[PDB]
Amino acid sequence: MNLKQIAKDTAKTLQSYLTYQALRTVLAQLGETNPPLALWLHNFSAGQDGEKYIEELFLEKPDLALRIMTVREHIAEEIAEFLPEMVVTGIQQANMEKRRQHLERMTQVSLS
Amino acid sequence: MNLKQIAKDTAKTLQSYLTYQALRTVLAQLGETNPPLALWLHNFSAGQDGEKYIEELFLEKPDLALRIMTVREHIAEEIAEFLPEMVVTGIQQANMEKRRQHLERMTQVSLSH
Repeated sequence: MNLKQIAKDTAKTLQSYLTYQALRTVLAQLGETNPPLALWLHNFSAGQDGEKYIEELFLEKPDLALRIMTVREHIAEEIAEFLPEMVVTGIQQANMEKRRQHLERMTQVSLS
Repeated sequence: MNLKQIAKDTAKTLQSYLTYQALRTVLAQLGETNPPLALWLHNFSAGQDGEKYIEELFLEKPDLALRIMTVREHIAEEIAEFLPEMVVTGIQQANMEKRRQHLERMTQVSLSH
């Protein structure tokens, strides 16, 4: 169990997923503002490890890459502080749904 | 935009990823003390929303689902507190290296002769 490699890989996976989220937000925002570019961006994007995506966008439309950069970072800065509790308590509760499900099934059988 | 959904969906993805990562380390803790079980687990596993994965393992080998449950929770406990800084600063750096790459290129072009 390489706890330090797991953390690295998790952080990476999260940066990439938030770039993804930054990508749909701007897609939306550009659906209402400049639908020709919005379609282009829809068109451009399919396939994204978040860093490789942005690097590719930067060559085509720099100002557009900057904007994904701004959003992914504004999103991260807003949600980050909640991640630990959500995930630790989320796993703990979900761990517990399963044991309680198993106990009901067990109790439904034995007591019927 | 919908920050509340984004946080929920991020958490859920994270939670799924850590289950996946829990699987890898038990898969390898057994790789030692039981290759039949290991291969069984390996075979069963290919194809992975982490809660649906565990609910399915629970019907075949409850004790093995419980072990994944325990390892997933342990991993999260250990790494969770670092994640906020790692993501916020990882993005800020990667953002910044992207501006510096662009500057250095501009610099390479305007100044080279």
